[PDB]
Amino acid sequence: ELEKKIFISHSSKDKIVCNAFVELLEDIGVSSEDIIYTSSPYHGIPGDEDIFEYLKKHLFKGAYVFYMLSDNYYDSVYCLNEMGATWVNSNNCSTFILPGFKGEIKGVIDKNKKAFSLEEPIDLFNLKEKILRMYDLTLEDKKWERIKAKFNTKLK
Amino acid sequence: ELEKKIFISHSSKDKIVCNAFVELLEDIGVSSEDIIYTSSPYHGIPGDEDIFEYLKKHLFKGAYVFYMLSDNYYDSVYCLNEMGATWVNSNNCSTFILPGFKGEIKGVIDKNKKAFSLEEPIDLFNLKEKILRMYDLTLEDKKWERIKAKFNTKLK
Amino acid sequence: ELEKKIFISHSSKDKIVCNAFVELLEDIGVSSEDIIYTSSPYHGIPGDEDIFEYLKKHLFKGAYVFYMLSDNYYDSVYCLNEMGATWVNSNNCSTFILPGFKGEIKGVIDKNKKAFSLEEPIDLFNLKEKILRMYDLTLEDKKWERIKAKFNTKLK
Amino acid sequence: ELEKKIFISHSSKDKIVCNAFVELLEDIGVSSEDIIYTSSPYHGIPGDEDIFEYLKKHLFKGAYVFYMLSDNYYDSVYCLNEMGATWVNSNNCSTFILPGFKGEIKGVIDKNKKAFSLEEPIDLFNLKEKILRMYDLTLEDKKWERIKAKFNTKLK
Amino acid sequence: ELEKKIFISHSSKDKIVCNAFVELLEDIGVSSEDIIYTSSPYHGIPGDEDIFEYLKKHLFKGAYVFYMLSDNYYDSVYCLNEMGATWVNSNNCSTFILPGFKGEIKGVIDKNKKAFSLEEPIDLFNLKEKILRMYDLTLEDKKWERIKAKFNTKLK
Amino acid sequence: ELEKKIFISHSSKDKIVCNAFVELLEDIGVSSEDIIYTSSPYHGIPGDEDIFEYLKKHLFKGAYVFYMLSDNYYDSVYCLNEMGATWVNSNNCSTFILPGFKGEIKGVIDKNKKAFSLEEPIDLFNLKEKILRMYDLTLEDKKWERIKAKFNTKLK
Amino acid sequence: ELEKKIFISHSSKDKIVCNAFVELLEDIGVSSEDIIYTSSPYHGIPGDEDIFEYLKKHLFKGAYVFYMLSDNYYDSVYCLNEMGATWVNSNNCSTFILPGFKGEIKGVIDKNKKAFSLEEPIDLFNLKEKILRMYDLTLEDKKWERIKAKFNTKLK
Amino acid sequence: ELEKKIFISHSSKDKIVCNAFVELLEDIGVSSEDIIYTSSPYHGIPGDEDIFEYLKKHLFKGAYVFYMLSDNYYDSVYCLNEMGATWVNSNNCSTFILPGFKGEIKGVIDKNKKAFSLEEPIDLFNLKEKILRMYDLTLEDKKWERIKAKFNTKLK
Amino acid sequence: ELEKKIFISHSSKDKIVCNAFVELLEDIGVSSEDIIYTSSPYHGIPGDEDIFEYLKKHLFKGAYVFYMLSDNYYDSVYCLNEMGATWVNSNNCSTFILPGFKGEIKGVIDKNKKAFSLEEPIDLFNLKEKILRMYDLTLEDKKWERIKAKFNTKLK
Amino acid sequence: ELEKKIFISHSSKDKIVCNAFVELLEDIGVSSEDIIYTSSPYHGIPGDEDIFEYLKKHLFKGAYVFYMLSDNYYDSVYCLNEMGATWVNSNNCSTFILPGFKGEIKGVIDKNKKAFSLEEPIDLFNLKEKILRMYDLTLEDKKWERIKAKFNTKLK
Repeated sequence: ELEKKIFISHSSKDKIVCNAFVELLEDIGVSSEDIIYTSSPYHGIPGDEDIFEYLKKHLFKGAYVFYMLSDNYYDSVYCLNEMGATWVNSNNCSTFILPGFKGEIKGVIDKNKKAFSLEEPIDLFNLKEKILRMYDLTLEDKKWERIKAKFNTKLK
Repeated sequence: ELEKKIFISHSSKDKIVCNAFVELLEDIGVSSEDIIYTSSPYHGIPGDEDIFEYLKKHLFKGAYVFYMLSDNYYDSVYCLNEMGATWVNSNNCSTFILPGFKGEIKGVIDKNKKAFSLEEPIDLFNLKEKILRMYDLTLEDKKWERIKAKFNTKLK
Repeated sequence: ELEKKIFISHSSKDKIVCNAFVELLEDIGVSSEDIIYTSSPYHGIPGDEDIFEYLKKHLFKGAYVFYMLSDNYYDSVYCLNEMGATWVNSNNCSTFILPGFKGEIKGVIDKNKKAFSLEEPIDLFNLKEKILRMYDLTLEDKKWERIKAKFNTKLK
Repeated sequence: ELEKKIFISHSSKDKIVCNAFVELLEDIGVSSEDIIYTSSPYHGIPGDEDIFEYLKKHLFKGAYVFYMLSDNYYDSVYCLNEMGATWVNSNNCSTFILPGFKGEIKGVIDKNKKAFSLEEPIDLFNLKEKILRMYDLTLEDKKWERIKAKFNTKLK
Repeated sequence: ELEKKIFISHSSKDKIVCNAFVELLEDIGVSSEDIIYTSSPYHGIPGDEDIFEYLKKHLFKGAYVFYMLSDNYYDSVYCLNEMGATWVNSNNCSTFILPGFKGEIKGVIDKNKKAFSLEEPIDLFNLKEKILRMYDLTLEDKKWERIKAKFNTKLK
Repeated sequence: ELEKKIFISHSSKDKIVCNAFVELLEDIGVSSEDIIYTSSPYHGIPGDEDIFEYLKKHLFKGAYVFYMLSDNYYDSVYCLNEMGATWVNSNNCSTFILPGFKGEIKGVIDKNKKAFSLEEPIDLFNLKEKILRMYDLTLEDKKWERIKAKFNTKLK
Repeated sequence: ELEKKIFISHSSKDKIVCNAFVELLEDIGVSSEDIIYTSSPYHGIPGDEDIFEYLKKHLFKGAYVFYMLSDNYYDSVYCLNEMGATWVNSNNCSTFILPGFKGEIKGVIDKNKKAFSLEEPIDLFNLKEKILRMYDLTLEDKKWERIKAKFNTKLK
Repeated sequence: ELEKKIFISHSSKDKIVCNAFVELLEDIGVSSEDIIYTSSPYHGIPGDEDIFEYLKKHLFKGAYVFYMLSDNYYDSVYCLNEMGATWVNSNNCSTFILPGFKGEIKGVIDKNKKAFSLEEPIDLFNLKEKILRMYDLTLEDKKWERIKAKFNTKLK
Repeated sequence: ELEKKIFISHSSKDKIVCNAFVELLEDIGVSSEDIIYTSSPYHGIPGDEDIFEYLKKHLFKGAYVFYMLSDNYYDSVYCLNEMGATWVNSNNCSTFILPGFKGEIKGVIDKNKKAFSLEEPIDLFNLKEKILRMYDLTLEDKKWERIKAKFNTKLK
Repeated sequence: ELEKKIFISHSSKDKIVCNAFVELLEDIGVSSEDIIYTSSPYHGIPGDEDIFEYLKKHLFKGAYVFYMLSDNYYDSVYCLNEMGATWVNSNNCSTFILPGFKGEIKGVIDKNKKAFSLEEPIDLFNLKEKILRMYDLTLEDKKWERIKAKFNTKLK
């Protein structure tokens, strides 16, 4: 049912990079309602709602999970619980290596899967093509340079 | 399907105590084929079978999970992934406190549930009654004293 | 009986923010005879009445309670007694984090329920939508900007 | 329904005095299945049950609450929520000043009700007479001296 | 011809506020191919083109003009030349008082036409309604409370 | 006549352990007036009474005797005279090996009769069954796990 | 009458090996109430009973006697009187060489009868088959390997 | 074509353990013309033949590989080349941890596939059942005990 | 005649940036023969050839001249002479601000012509489009994301 | 199927020299979509693909393989597995001795096949001629001098 959503599994200590990533996803043309990002007031959890039950519903109905791996991802319990919850159900997933992560991919995640980096223009081009293939969208060159500049200046 | 099995989540650094615990169950009348303790040659994963897929089959089919909580259950990625896998599926659960766990319950595990201790005679009596109610068995007092003595000497 | 009334639980040291909040509630179109705010001469306890008997009569009848959670709310015996009363009675409840509060939600109040903030414009929009849905009201954009500006000026 | 049961409200930092008090309660002739002392393995919450739901049901049903007033009863949130819970429901109550407490009775508890001390023999005689009258029991003098000696030895 | 293209007359020392204003114009839904903001690489003069003939053609063709007046708009020969060209050609005009400008509207621009302030929620609401009516657009409140927050954060 | 009484022969140097033993009986359901223990103020000899005539009369009438055998029972004259009186009168008797005794059962006591240990849980279960069958009593497990814990902690 | 009961003749010094052998007998499926192992509390002599009269009655009624021949068996009187009592009555008997016994069989037990050593897998298989034939039981291979490993670990 | 053979990858420094393992395989009923153990004159490379072309043909045509993993297995280049050759060809394979190998699996062989240890009787029972199911053979319990004794003597 | 040939006018103290620029031009698909960059052994002046006459033969016949403007370009005597030689003949021209040039354009170069900066992705996109328009070439994205990366890594 | 592709086996510690060699391969005329160099983002494994199955398919389909033999090529397990895969599959092979390697050619690759050096002009000429004959290309000396200088500078 919810296969079209994008559950961005992350840590709260990676706020800025994940914010920039979500903003780029919006810029390419992803509807702002399809990103279940629980660290932004505009995609977070509705008020007067159960947090964990709200997450469980989305994970159970099937959501494209995004592991934004980093050191803090493996230092937080809830992130590993989410990894297990998406492993057992066999939800569509994808790994994203945040800058500065030189560690080992532990846990029950598929360790023999190629991860997406976010460090050089070719990486961003590959990610853009991935998203456009996923949601069947279209983007033009001038816009792509503008978005790339925005993302790069956000990280800096 | 596999609602009558027991999945003893644990850390391999707590091999001794858990061992005794599982043995206790077999004394009360739990068939040795129900426990899926994966740190004993007689209950572990059969040879030439994928480990993680084998565990996932049982967790997905609805094994009655036991959380053998301790300072090591929160310092192992696979145990937290197991916690997450049981959380999102709504598997029947039950907490257990290993001796010396003077700490806080974290993660998505129900923090307001009542845990079972394994220190005093009343604790073991309550656990025995729990298991007897679960599997619909009967026991005699003399057997119970023998089993309790065995368990206590094993822990020491 | 008193299901449609609002019992604004608060600490007397947060008078200004609660005054602005209740004034905004009235502005949106909530009749001033429903709000029960015992730090204002116009909603407080009538004269020649028993304070605690009046408050208990209102709570026991099912007043929709709002928790003005802040640092002074958890340093006031009477406020915690109101929290316990509404907890046991199972009254409809809603949490509101006053500006500047970054603590932990202790007590028997549901800790996994999402709280309403009062900092960004989106929080006030969500609060306005909640109130309009609750009381079946309507509002116009111009009035909304005027009310928001009034609230911001009051807090400033 | 639960008028006869005794709900011993207390703080977890007053375990020794409350243990002596509850043991004396049992000695006088009160069956241990009525006391709902929560810091005792033989009176606490059954395993696999919700803590707060259990306590809330017991209070809502009309348990005869006892206040163990001390310097820690007014430095513990949950105790004050219990106070408010028993205040709003109008449950039968009774104050008990633990030894060493010389403070002021705050909160919504009746401040003009006479409290029970636990220091001198006349206080224990009055408490014993209260319990015997409440539960319609009988006692003999020799047993009373033995119980008093046991209590005083426990406190020392 | 170029009647639907916004020409943004401004000084080069007020580039931050004009950048925020143009970004808001784009957010409401104004195509980036219309705004002519010669202090931005994505809206400025194409390379290998005459700087002044380009603006001369754009003004002569009838571009809607926005006067971003401030203390620098009256200290720049080129800005006053654009004002004169707009006055002589009788192009559609709209005034805009940048924050901090509390002076007289000199020159040949209509001193009786009402200006558009940008320093309060009602002003931004009026500007948004003006633009939506101008280009026959549509906007939703949930997006508006985010766009306004973006603008305020930029100006702050 | 006094067959229903119990005469606990012992040595004062074993005051502690013997004490606990007597209390255990009192918990099982033994009337406190049927235990003639001459080292506790509540069972000892009355005042203004001959110390030795009391014991002589009680032994003559046929009190059941429990030999608390230890290294001090064989280093105290009076204990040996009590053993001789029991032997000559042929009163019902039972041996009890206190923790620590590893010597030989000397004297005129029947050396072939099996003793009663008080070390392991099975020994306490056998003692409980003996007392229950002797005095025609009844007990419940939930209270036995508490009585045994009391005994063990007192001896500890 | 008691021909279905086992009587394990042995010396108290050879305790560990006999304990392991009795446990092996119990796991094979022999009721724990048939083995008469006086060095174990769970099969020993009931309290307040004549030791020698009890053993004499059990041997007179009839019982298989397993001679745990060893060096200490021929250095203890009571073992030799047990052997003589078995011989005179024509009780069914079996021999069981304990590890390390490289001496000569003496006394009145048939010196030509074949004994049951226990120091290799084949001996344990033969013993298991003998016991199964005796009591008409059934065993499975996996359980047999588990029991063999347990016994070997205990002897080690 | 040669899928019924058993290619036994190993290192020449593990001659004794692999010799015992191959002898056990033959004893269970595996024809000596199937095993291709290189370090034995009765299963080695026939004379006047290319050393490597023979193994190349056997691996290419299909052969059940037996990774006899150990420390010396990861210091021999040829062993790693055989590992790669069987990996790319998709050859049926199994893993066997030799005694004393405390390391971790590396290379391109499934690290999540369960292996067959050879330490305890249950491991040998599992291996025996595996082989019997593989080649559709039969065995007798006494024969199995003799074979296990021989293997243990060889390994000792 | 030589209108196709490019004539990169520069200063020898801007060697690195001009080298990177020429390499980018070559990568896009400009024949290495066309560029008349004189600071490279591969495009410079042949041997045994007059320098100034060789440059004049190209400037006179017509050649797209690129002005790599910088502080050093206005600090040399030959660069200004090339500027005048291309001004008098009216050869096709193009300006290029090398990074760090914050000065004012002087001389007889058209000072109202928009110049190509090289700092940000949009500038390089515009340059690429200009060159593709010039020489009628085609370039794919995956190649551009690599050529651009080469350029920035060289300039860094 | 993949006879016209190049697979470049190497260690990850010799990435600089292999990068220079691959750049030279592209310079000579080899299309960039034929070199499979997994240490470069532009030739590596596409994202969201199995790392090992991709190389397995490429090798199984018959990719021309170059062995970047060196000291680090014999300390890597994966390289020795690719060597075995090529040996068993009989893929076309070519050796390349990286600078500084003065050891023995072990493994299962032809030790009597002459290798290719990369340290003197004649070696690079031979490599260039080999590649040109392989792919049926053409090159000019004026370009060859620049390519050789580039390679030498890169290695320097």
